[PDB]
Amino acid sequence: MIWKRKITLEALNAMGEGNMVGFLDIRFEHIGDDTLEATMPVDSRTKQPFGLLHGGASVVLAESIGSVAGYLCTEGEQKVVGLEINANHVRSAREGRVRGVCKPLHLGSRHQVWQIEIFDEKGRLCCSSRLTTAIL
Amino acid sequence: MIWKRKITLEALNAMGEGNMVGFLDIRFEHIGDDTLEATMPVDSRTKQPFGLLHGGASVVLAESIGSVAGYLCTEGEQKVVGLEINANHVRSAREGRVRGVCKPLHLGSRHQVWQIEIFDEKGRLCCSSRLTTAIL
Ligand SMILES: CC(C)(COP(=O)(O)OP(=O)(O)OC[C@H]1O[C@@H](n2cnc3c(N)ncnc32)[C@H](O)[C@@H]1OP(=O)(O)O)[C@@H](O)C(=O)NCCC(=O)NCCSCC(=O)c1ccccc1
Ligand SMILES: CC(C)(COP(=O)(O)OP(=O)(O)OC[C@H]1O[C@@H](n2cnc3c(N)ncnc32)[C@H](O)[C@@H]1OP(=O)(O)O)[C@@H](O)C(=O)NCCC(=O)NCCSCC(=O)c1ccccc1
Repeated sequence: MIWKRKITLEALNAMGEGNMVGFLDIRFEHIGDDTLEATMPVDSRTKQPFGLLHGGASVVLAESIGSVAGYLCTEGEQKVVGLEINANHVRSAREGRVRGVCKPLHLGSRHQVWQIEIFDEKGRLCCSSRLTTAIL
Repeated sequence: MIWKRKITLEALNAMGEGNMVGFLDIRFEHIGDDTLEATMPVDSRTKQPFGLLHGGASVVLAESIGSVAGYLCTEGEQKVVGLEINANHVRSAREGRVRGVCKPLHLGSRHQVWQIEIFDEKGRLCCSSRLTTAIL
């Protein structure tokens, strides 16, 4: 396992309460040995004015999963913040929930790089994102 | 002026009602002859679990301002969608509202590139973002 912190899904989902993660109903659904996965609804809270998933909402999902995964790969009072993030919106979404899957590209002593792919309910890729974190 | 559509600030702000823009109290505040500006609160809707503005929330603001400016530089039934986005989180925001200022880097026939800088209430740069759009 890449993780250094041991956390439960329930405890992970409690982290979002009362901040942006909870307000968008981002739910962590699986902690793998080297992956982290969360879903997010496509509705009035996450759509742009023309009925599509907001490109920024996909990025909120990516930065949420990658930063939390980043945090879980540190120990003690180390913190992890997003330093640079980028994304390509390859397909639009309109309804249902999208699913983000995050895996590590680099786990360094001072920086990390995460890949997050976001899929719709038919399993089609909608967003491909890379997040670089700084360990403080 | 770079705009091809004539829209009022009130009409711009009406676009966000019932979607993510309205949900987050993103408010368009100024249309320049070649800049667009909007603000966004740093609060429970936009913070990450450790009290900072969520890096994804900055990107929601950037993609919101950039995509609308992009749309205003097209005409009739032309649509504008975000294609690629990247952002540098150079300083944390913690309170008040942040202000995004959007300027064109490239305005093309089938694509645009927008620069959006996001400042805190003390005028310090917190996020610097670039959005690439596709015109459909
Ligand atoms: C350091 C990065 C960026 C972040 O991860 P991180 O968490 O921060 O650090 P890591 O723990 O993962 O350890 C990584 C390595 O860094 C070293 N080190 C760490 N801290 C220090 C330190 N305080 N002091 C000294 N060394 C330090 C380690 O010893 C380790 O070394 P090694 O590899 O020999 O075992 C890491 O991802 C990286 O090296 N990316 C490749 C960058 C690249 O090749 N870019 C392209 C080329 S440069 C641009 C260009 O083209 C150019 C053109 C013209 C002119 C000029 C330039
Ligand atoms: C500290 C960074 C990363 C590097 O700084 P740098 O390269 O050296 O550049 P500067 O020298 O200009 O420093 C600038 C200011 O930072 C201060 N400072 C320096 N070191 C520390 C420190 N150890 N502690 C505290 N402050 C420190 C400096 O003193 C200076 O302050 P000042 O001038 O007033 O005295 C800086 O770029 C930054 O904070 N970016 C924002 C990251 C961000 O908010 N991402 C989004 C949120 S996290 C992801 C997320 O959404 C998420 C979601 C779900 C779950 C979890 C998460």
